[PDB]
Amino acid sequence: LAAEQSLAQQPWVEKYRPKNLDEVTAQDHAVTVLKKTLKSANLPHMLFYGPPGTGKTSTILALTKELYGPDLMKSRILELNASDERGISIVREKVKNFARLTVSKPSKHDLENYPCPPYKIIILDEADSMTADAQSALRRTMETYSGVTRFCLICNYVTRIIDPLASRCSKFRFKALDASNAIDRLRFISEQENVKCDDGVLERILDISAGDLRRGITLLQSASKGAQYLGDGKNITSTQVEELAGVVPHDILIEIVEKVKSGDFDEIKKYVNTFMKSGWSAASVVNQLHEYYITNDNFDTNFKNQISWLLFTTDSRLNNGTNEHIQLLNLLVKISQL
Amino acid sequence: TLSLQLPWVEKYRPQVLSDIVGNKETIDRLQQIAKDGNMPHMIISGMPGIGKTTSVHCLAHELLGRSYADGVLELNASDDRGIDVVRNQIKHFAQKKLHLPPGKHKIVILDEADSMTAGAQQALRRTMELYSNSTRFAFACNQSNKIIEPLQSRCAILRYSKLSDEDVLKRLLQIIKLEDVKYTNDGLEAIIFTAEGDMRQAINNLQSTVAGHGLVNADNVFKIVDSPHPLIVKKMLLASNLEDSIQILRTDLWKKGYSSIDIVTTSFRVTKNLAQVKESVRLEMIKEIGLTHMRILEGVGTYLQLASMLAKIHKLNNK
Amino acid sequence: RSKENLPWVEKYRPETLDEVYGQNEVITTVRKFVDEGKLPHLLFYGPPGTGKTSTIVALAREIYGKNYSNMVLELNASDDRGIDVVRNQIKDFASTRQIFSKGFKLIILDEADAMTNAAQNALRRVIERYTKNTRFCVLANYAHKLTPALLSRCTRFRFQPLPQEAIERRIANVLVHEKLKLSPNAEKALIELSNGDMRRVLNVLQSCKATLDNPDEDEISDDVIYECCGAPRPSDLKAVLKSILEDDWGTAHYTLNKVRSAKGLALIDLIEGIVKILEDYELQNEETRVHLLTKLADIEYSISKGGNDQIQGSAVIGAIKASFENET
Amino acid sequence: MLEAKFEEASLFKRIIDGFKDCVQLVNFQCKEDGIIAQAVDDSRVLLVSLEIGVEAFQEYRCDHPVTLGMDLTSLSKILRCGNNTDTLTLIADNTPDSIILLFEDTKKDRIAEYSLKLMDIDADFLKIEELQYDSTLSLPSSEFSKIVRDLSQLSDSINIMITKETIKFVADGDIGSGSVIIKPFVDMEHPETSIKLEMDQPVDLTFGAKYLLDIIKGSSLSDRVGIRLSSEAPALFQFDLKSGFLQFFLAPKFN
Amino acid sequence: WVDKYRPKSLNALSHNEELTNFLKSLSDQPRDLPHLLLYGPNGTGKKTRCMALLESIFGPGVYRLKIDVRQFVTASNRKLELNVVSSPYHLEITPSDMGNNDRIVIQELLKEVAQMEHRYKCVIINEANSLTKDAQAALRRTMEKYSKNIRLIMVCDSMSPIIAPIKSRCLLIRCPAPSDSEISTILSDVVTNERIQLETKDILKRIAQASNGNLRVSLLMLESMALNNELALKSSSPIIKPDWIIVIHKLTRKIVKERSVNSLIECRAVLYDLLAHCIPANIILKELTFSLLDVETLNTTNKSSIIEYSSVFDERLSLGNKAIFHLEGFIAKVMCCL
Amino acid sequence: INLLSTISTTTKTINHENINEISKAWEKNIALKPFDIAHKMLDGQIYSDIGSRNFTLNDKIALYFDDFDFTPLMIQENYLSTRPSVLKPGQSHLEAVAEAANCISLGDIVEKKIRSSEQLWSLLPLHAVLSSVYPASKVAGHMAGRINFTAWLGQNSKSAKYYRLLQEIHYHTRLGTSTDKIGLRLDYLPTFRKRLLDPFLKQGADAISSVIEVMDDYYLTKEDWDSIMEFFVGPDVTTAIIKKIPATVKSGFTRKYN
DNA sequence: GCAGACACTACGAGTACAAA
Ligand SMILES: Nc1ncnc2c1ncn2[C@@H]1O[C@H](COP(=O)(O)OP(=O)(O)OP(O)(O)=S)[C@@H](O)[C@H]1O
Ligand SMILES: Nc1ncnc2c1ncn2[C@@H]1O[C@H](COP(=O)(O)OP(=O)(O)OP(O)(O)=S)[C@@H](O)[C@H]1O
Ligand SMILES: Nc1ncnc2c1ncn2[C@@H]1O[C@H](COP(=O)(O)OP(=O)(O)OP(O)(O)=S)[C@@H](O)[C@H]1O
Ligand SMILES: Nc1ncnc2c1ncn2[C@@H]1O[C@H](COP(=O)(O)OP(=O)(O)O)[C@@H](O)[C@H]1O
Ligand SMILES: [Mg+2]
Ligand SMILES: [Mg+2]
Ligand SMILES: [Mg+2]
Repeated sequence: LAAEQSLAQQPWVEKYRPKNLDEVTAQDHAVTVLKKTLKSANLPHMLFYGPPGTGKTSTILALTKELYGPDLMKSRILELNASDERGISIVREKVKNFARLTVSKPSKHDLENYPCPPYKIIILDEADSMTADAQSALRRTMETYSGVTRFCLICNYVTRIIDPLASRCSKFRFKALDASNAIDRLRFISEQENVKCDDGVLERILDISAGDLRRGITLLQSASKGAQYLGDGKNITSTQVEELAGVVPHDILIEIVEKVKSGDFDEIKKYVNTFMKSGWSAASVVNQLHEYYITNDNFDTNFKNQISWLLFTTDSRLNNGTNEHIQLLNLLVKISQL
Repeated sequence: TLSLQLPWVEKYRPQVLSDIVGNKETIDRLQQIAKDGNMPHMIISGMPGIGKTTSVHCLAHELLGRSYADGVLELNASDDRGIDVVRNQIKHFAQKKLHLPPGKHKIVILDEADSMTAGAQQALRRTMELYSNSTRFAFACNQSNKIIEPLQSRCAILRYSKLSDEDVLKRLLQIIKLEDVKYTNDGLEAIIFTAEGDMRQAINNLQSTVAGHGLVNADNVFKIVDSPHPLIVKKMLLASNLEDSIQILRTDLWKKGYSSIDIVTTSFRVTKNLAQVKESVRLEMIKEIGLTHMRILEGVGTYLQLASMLAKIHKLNNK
Repeated sequence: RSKENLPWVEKYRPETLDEVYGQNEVITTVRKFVDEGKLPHLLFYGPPGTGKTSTIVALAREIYGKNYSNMVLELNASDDRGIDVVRNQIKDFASTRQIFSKGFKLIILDEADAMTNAAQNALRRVIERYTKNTRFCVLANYAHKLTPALLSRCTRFRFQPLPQEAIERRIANVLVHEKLKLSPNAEKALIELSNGDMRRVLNVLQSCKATLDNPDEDEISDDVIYECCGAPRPSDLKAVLKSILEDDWGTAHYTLNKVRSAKGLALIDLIEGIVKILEDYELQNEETRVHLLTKLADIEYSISKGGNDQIQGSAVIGAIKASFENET
Repeated sequence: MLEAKFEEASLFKRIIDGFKDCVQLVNFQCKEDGIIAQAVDDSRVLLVSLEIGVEAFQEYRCDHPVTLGMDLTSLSKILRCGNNTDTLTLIADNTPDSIILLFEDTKKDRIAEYSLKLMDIDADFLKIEELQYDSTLSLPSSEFSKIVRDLSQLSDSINIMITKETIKFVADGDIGSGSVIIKPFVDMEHPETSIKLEMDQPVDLTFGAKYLLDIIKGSSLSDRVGIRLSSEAPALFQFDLKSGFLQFFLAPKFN
Repeated sequence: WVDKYRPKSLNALSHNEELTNFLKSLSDQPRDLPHLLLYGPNGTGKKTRCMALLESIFGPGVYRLKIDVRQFVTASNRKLELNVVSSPYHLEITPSDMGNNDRIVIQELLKEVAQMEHRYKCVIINEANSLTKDAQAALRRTMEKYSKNIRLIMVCDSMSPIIAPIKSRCLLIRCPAPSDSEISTILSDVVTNERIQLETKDILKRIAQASNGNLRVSLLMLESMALNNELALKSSSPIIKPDWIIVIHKLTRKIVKERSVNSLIECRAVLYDLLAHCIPANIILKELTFSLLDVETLNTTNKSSIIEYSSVFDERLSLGNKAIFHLEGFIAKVMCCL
Repeated sequence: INLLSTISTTTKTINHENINEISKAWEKNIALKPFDIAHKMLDGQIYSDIGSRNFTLNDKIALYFDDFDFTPLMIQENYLSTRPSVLKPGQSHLEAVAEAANCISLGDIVEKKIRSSEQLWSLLPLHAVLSSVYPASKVAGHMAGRINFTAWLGQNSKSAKYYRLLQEIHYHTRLGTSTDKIGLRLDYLPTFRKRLLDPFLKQGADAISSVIEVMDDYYLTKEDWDSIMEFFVGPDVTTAIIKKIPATVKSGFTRKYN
């Protein structure tokens, strides 16, 4: 009862964390394999790799709950994130000791109700952060002890994982969560929290999220809280969602394109300064610039080929932690010269 | 089976100083010291498998006669060679009293001496001089730079060189005659070529070829021992056209199982060791392979990145 | 358990030297070595999942018998790579005799490419001194990590990536042991996607048996393989490349977005398929190849670090379009 | 279930101390006849074969064969967590997991319950080869431990030679050499101090000093130790207990 | 003084009413609050808005701050000391004071608070841009696991440094910089209460235009004028620029006037003088680039090349420990361009 | 002595015929001082067509590897103080200097990747080329003045000390000031000067109390005052100003604060 | 039983990291 109320009053990201494997909205190609492996007891070594907010952790926390049961999961599960040191020592001392230990004794209740497979799952969240030495140490630790332990590694980028480690693990790619596949789940959450929306609000939330369900849930919760504070009783509108999602208004983007059209460095610099006097994030500006330029059919193919590469370079630099103003000005000036 | 035969490397190890083929001047000097006596402190440096341990052991045996059991002290990298061994084992061995032939003295052989700790090397400096009347220290190491200069000062520096193909051919022919192995000139030439002056590798490859296939021929030797990786790397780097180099990378390296890190590192080494290409071009290609090496070490190791590296190198060569 | 509750990668681990396929040269040469008794110091170097550990374990089983786990010193060099191990465990094992039966001793060093330089510099004389009674086996993915000295005392065997015949034979054995069927085109897709690794084919086969509604009455088609792995179908790759090459930008964007969204295809997989196909092409000028390869490498490296998927896809489209615009 | 009670809780402590240093991981297999243990060192040079019998326990009950895998270091601590004037109880459930060790003294009512997590050790060869050794000798444990500890200081290798009614222990090192020669003598007034030696063929073989120093650690169990030697066979150093024995199979060095 | 007049409640906020209303909407029901990431131009006033929101959630003792020192040990035996600014209902952590050991304080101290547990204590990460990517990846799972006890509010100036998973995990609240009108109104209230005689009111607008949206800078400049004009601002009062600004301006004059390696000598000397005196290199790069762009003599080609080289070397600096190695390269490339 | 002892065993006459081989076999390979590495690295003869054959690229990598902690810094310090002699036709000194600086920036990136949590020491040969060999080859020639030592170390230590001092003042002022470390130095310190030192410059010895007040408004100490007055640069440098306030005002200020 | 007496194990500070 206490846990039910606690989860009932928590962020909607955590309130609606999938308790079971069926609640996973669109990653069927992995949860189906896990569901059929529930019947058997031959869980492979697994590497969950995909974009953030796709559902790797939720899937791996529902799988253990279904396989072992609530009470027994604590005994048969070892979870290690990047918040814990994961050098060679914590691979050769903590992980190896956990693997060497015999499987915990299932109780009668767990055996009658839950499948209780004869192994334990080690969940390594953010395995990409681990150094190559620790992964090389884990290489044979997973192998020789596969009888009593199973290894799951969750990584945002599969390239960080060393080649033999990824070779041993079954690779599960969690697909991006666009509108088409996750609209049902978003509408489910909205209906459970009595959120009143216009026709395209949920779909628009999903498009701004760009493959991340967690961002969509956060945006929906923010919009719902704003609407409840307003007290009007109307519905959240798409423009409200765009305002709350850090999306540059179409008027300001249009003004930006008009300034790029007139190739004056001083005017572009002044408008860029005035624009950066607002917290319009440069990445969200480059995304909308790409949408406008590429989607529009009034631009030549050669111009599109050049501008796509320019936007790609700007995104690559902006994802490295540089100054947003300088990169945005460089991009706009180079498009003006185009 | 239960028992195994001796490798020809150890079975046919030279037991007298005359059997050692290469580096004639140093070996003749060691024979002259062997006959006369009074061997000074020495540091033997060179490349693997050109007879450095064997030379010092032939010298020590011939000097000490029947007293090799007590007068000679082995210390190897496999043992504990910290400052403790200098304080406790080396010092006690050097202080020991032992009656020897009039010219000969007790001998300390420190094999793999390049791995000695700085503290131990510094502590050995006074043990070398104080007890030199009774004991003579001998060092053998691949790199003479690792041994401290104060130690280098007190000893004669003998530097061994890579063995010429002729001497390797002579030694292999002698082993061929003793072991009655069937051979062809092409097979022997391939063995020397693959060994690249490393006589140890030459003998090991010869014995492996004889065991696996039974005849020393070019085909059998090349089957049991691959053609050198740096050679195919150099051929890929020095290709005239991009497509040819891509074909070499695809067929000879990627399809044959060589890992991307290996290709990039060997490309860097071949580039820095190349001579025909001018230094500026070599440096710029080195920069491109450095970028590629960073990408590979960051986890992105694919045929695409190597192909882009070759494309950049060809652009650099094509002005 | 009964070795049946284990992953197919582990349950189908070879136990005899006759169950290792692909590396027929190495297996035959090593079998002849051990039969005549002139077994040298071995260095098996090769890519992951090519069967080096299985080969050496089966060799130990053949030479020593069933009790090979007490009479062979198998050391995971990743777990213990210090010089203390060389001084204490390795040297004591090599020097002494055997507690079980008379014979020589074998030391199997797994993942010795992680061994520290001091440890290898210590072992280069442990190998030499005790060659009368012991032999050393060194397993390596990367030979550049290993010291040059340790690469001259060991006879070298390279493990090639697994060809079509051996991998196909192993799939045949697996579908015989289970109750499964594989379509010829699906088997072709499995081989193409394997990249020479039996671990990949075993894992994908287990997953494809899992995704079937019921095994032993349904077949595993190419659709099953591609969906379970998530790899792009050749038709999708060809359609995306054709749309990029010979049509306007808008429908090229439409085709890429629709192909990615409908099947959940990732961008990097599409890039790899496209670069493979374009490498299969014949191109009139070198500049096209140079620009195309360099650019796609740049987008791939940027994708590895994350970012905006749409921007990278548009960059790929523009790069291909400009590179083939150089072909006019 | 397993419920095995030692009257002398210090007995199990002493046996466990006997081979805690040699090996860390052990599989105590409890059957109806008693607890039997076999283990191999990391260097794979020494084998330890404990055989405890039913007579040792006050009350021994083993419903079905059970294997308990454990680490010697933690179990040694747990045994040291008990008083001398205590009785010990090993308790194991139907499924082997988290063995319970239970120390009681009822003279002053005190209970001490401890747990030890089991560990999955795959190696269960469980085989020894009884052989007709070339020589069988028996000497007091104190004398043999004294000799081994004093010859270990000269070198790391100790050579044992068995000849016609002669036992020789040699140690040649860098600071010098040493050699002790003993003869088999039978003493009527005090039987425990006698030396027995039955030889079929003279033996000459060497051991390492560290392993001998670790074997002689079992001298606290029995007052007399037997040594079985043979030509290229694992030397048998046996300490006979009241109900069973503790035997070290050592592998001699190669000439 | 800026300290003399700082809003202490949401109802006292005077600029960007939209943000104020959004903060009251979030504070309406505080039992359901996702983690926050405030971002925008420096000097906007985001920290004050965080404090006002915190005051609306908890009681008005949120401003009773106390400094405490918590000693920690790193991977080596070296000892680090962090001063934690704390309140009965919240705490503040600024990783930027440490170097690469920030992960430690992120992984231990935060978790400690989670072990300790108006059921949540807010932790304010004042400097999250300086947070190492490894430290952010360590905070990644602490963010989700302990969401019922710890709720983060992270203050930022640029979102680009922060990795994607963190941005996904927290609600993004933009802070637009106040336009010149609200800055002028605040300055008018300040001069009214501080009794600064004003010849006219155009001085306040000039100060607003000379600060580029910064309210801290505007108020401090107002005080600096009041200390040079005897608390009586005149029409011709020269605007006080901080020392580093004049140094960068003189560096720009030297660069444009003297395009020689001998001039590069003095440019490196000036850069060393700036760097050794507690000035970040990225800010120097930004100011120098914009000052170079503002010089009238150069043609558009030179300005475009300058912005391109500035972007490239800004990326280089973002991926480089030694700051001067990239700043001198930027200056040399600019001098070569001219 | 040992050379003669060893060589005289076989060859009884050491003359001009064999001296070359004796030198080539017995030459001492001593790690050069960083000044010598800088001198040889920035030498025109080394990177010429003829000189490259005598001193191969591998030898230049070895020169870097002699001291891998200072040669990158020495080259960075003394690559702009040389008269070049390998300028390509159509290139000035400034272009070569800019290319060298770009290469040093790339080498700094490589060094950070080498010397960070990833510890990619396998890039050490690459860091040899990008940081030292390539820029020196770009600006190779004669040494114009003297070879100076790396100034980066001293200014880095100075920056660390000033950062520490700024941390103390910032944490002292934290309870009032809503800022970060950098913002304080950027904005407040220029204003803090006008309220701390300028009253001593203008109104006189009666400013102490007022100064003390603002001091006590932010928990500043006398050491804090001395530290704040040491952070200004360029026009607003206070080192000469603090000398020109008469000693009476200083003594009264310290006495009143105490 | 109670106190030292070497001897083993745990802790802490310093240094080097490549290629041939
Ligand atoms: N497939 C999904 N179905 C339903 N809800 C989901 C799904 N994926 C994400 N969510 C929601 O988003 C929250 C976070 O999901 P996570 O599994 O932690 O995302 P993630 O894959 O771990 O991303 P990381 O940890 O940054 S790599 C969950 O608690 C759900 O509320
Ligand atoms: N010059 C030589 N003449 C004859 N056999 C040689 C010669 N050089 C090497 N060998 C063979 O190679 C084996 C190894 O010789 P060593 O001297 O031990 O090698 P090394 O030169 O000391 O290099 P290491 O051992 O890697 S430091 C010898 O036992 C011979 O079989
Ligand atoms: N040649 C082969 N024949 C049959 N099965 C194979 C073969 N190679 C790999 N496998 C399968 O793949 C599994 C892994 O084999 P391993 O030998 O452990 O891989 P590896 O060669 O050691 O590569 P590593 O461990 O990454 S260095 C085996 O248990 C088999 O199921
Ligand atoms: N509504 C407001 N009224 C008065 N002053 C404000 C207001 N908003 C911001 N400020 C001023 O802005 C200054 C700096 O704000 P701060 O929160 O430190 O910015 P940041 O956190 O972005 O660095 C404060 O000194 C404060 O006086
Ligand atoms: Mg997660
Ligand atoms: Mg040698
Ligand atoms: Mg393996």
